[PDB]
Amino acid sequence: VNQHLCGSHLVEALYLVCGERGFFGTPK
Amino acid sequence: GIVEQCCTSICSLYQLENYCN
Repeated sequence: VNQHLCGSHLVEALYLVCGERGFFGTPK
Repeated sequence: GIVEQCCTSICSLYQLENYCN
């Protein structure tokens, strides 16, 4: 099993845990 | 930062959660 979040696994993961709050700023 | 913490090393949920907003 591979524990590192790279690329779109790191992205797909932020989308999950951030929820409505999101990340990469908010517009606005 | 994140890529280092979560891709080069391994990051706990709460590490990962602090790059949100």
